[PDB]
Amino acid sequence: HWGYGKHNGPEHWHKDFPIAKGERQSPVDIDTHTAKYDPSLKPLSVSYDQATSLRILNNGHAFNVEFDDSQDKAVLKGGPLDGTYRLIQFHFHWGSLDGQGSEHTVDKKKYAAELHLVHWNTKYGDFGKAVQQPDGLAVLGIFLKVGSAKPGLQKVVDVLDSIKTKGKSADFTNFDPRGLLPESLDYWTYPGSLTTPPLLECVTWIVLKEPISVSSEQVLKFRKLNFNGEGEPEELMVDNWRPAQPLKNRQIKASFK
Ligand SMILES: O=C(O)Cc1cccc([N+](=O)[O-])c1
Ligand code: NI
Ligand code: NI
Repeated sequence: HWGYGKHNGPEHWHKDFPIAKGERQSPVDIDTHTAKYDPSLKPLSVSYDQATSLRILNNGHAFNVEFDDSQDKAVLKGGPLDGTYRLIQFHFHWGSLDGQGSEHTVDKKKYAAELHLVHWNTKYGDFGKAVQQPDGLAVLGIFLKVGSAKPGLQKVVDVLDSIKTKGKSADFTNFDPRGLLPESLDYWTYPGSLTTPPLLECVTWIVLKEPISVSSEQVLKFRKLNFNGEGEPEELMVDNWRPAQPLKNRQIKASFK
C-alpha cells in the first residue's frame, strides 16, 4: 500500500519491488550537454487522427485518459522504435507547487508537470504481455510549464471535478490528444521503466525537448484531485512524481543537434 508519502513513497518501493534498484529505472535527469546526437534515429511519426478516447479514471495515484486500443487507431512509430506502438492512455505527474512536478529533469530543472502518452508494441498483442518485454512500451513524455493556457487541455481540466476521488470514472469521448503536443518533435530517448510499482523495465522513453505551456489555473485544478476514495479523509493528489534515478550504464540520445 504504496504511495508518495514519507511512509510509503519512492524511497520504500524497493522492499516490495526489488527492481526499484535495477539497471534501467526511470525517470532520470537529462544532461543536455552529455546526450549525444544520433543520426541513426529514423524520423518520429505520431498518427493520432483516428484516436478514440473512451473514459477518464482516477486510479488513486493519477488520472488516466483511456483510448480504444483494439485497432491501430492512434499509433507511434519511427524515432528509436522498431515496429508500431498503439496508444492506450495518457496521464500526468504534477507537483504541489509550480517549481516541481515533473519526473524527468533537464539539467536538474524540474517542470511543473509532465504528460505521458503510453503506447504498447503491437507485436505483443496486448498491453499486459507488452509490459513483460524490454521493448514493450513507448512513452512519449512532454513537459508542462506554467504560462499561457493550453486550449486543448481545458476539456480534461473541466471534467476533473467528476472524478475527484479514487475509483471514479467518467465518459470522455471525442478528445483529440493532438491538442496536447508542442510544435517540435525533437526528442531525447533512452531505455527505462515504469515509474510506479511494479517498476517494470519495459519502456523506451521519448522525451520531447519543447515544453507545452499551461495556465496556473489549469494546474491548480489537477491539485484539487484526491488520492483517497470517497468517504475517506482528504489527501490532495499532488507530488505524484518519482524523483530521478541513477543513469547506470545508459546513454541518452538526442534526435537533434
Ligand atoms: O510510469 C508511470 O506513470 C506509472 C504507470 C503505471 C502503470 C501503468 C502505466 N502505464 O504506463 O499504463 C504507467
Ligand atoms: Ni499496496
Ligand atoms: Ni507516467
